[PDB]
Amino acid sequence: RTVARDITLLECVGKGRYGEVWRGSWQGENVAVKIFSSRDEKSWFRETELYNTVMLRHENILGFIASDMTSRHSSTQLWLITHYHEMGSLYDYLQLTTLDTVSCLRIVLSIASGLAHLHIEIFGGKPAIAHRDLKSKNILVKKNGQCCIADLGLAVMHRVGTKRYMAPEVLDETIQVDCFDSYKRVDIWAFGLVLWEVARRMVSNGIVEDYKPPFYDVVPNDPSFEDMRKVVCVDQQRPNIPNRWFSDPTLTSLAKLMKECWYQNPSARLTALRIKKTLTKID
Ligand SMILES: COc1cc(-c2cncc(-c3ccc(C4CCN(C)CC4)cc3)c2C)cc(OC)c1OC
Ligand SMILES: COc1cc(-c2cncc(-c3ccc(C4CCN(C)CC4)cc3)c2C)cc(OC)c1OC
Ligand SMILES: COc1cc(-c2cncc(-c3ccc(C4CCN(C)CC4)cc3)c2C)cc(OC)c1OC
Repeated sequence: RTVARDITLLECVGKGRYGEVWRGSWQGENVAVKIFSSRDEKSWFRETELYNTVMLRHENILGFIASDMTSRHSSTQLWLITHYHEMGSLYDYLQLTTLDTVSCLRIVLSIASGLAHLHIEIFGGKPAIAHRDLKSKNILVKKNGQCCIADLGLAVMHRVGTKRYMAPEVLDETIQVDCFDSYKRVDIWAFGLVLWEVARRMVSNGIVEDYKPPFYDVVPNDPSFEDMRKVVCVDQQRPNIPNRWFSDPTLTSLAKLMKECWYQNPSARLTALRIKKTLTKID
């Protein structure tokens, strides 16, 4: 039989230290192709090892298609091929868009749903998985208004995370590294930051905040590990909740939720399943 492997690369939709992401075509359908830098080969190996262990399938997890290694004259080429989401990243989308109550809740509940799916061990099933680099650039927006979580290159089953989103126990190096629940609690911290980024863009009473990344007001661009440790660990700062949120029942509830993802004590933080339940009871 014919195995039509050929993917056509059409347009570059992202370039970084990781490598590049392209919109490609396979058999008349868009696919996303991540081409890894030599610098980041371990991320390809880790995501490939995870998908060889468990074929995750969930509407809020970026859909796997293929992992390809191709021998070149003097190098190895590494591609990850996934579903393509033409609306792009949540980071991209929030710059560009304000939200209403329904669209804000649908975004955050879809992220919580993908995250709880990663975190839960299913017997018969899947191992429990922590993401370890959750952020708005690692979330894609789908046409149906839900999101999906991308990039399992740092994931752990039972490179460091983006410093802006690191939990206090990562920055102060107290994290219990032999305890898998520690990694779930680091993802919950990061989720709370994402929830804050999104909520800012939800309109209430004709008011909205401009898009800003977490801690925009207290650290530089490309903040150092020390910059983040001083804010998060030493001073114990948390993102600002604007007064205008307290006139809106949805934003009032989301402010409480994000506070319960940001406790200094990792074991006090809400679980992804508890976050889901709370979000289903808002509005
Ligand atoms: C090698 O590389 C790539 C291959 C493909 C691809 C193209 N046509 C057909 C296939 C196919 C799938 C599944 C079977 C099954 C059929 C049932 N039987 C009991 C076991 C075997 C056979 C063939 C594939 C996998 C796409 C790629 O990119 C999207 C590839 O490159 C990454
Ligand atoms: C990698 O990705 C894609 C692959 C394909 C594709 C191409 N040829 C053959 C297959 C296939 C056929 C049959 C079996 C099964 C069915 C019965 N079972 C009991 C055992 C064997 C598995 C696989 C597929 C899935 C299509 C895709 O899109 C339409 C793909 O996505 C881009
Ligand atoms: C985060 O991580 C990964 C993401 C993706 C991915 C999947 N669908 C779509 C995209 C995308 C498409 C289009 C735009 C822009 C371009 C045009 N316009 C200016 C606005 C929209 C942005 C982004 C991406 C980047 C794939 C990945 O792997 C294959 C990723 O790595 C795991």
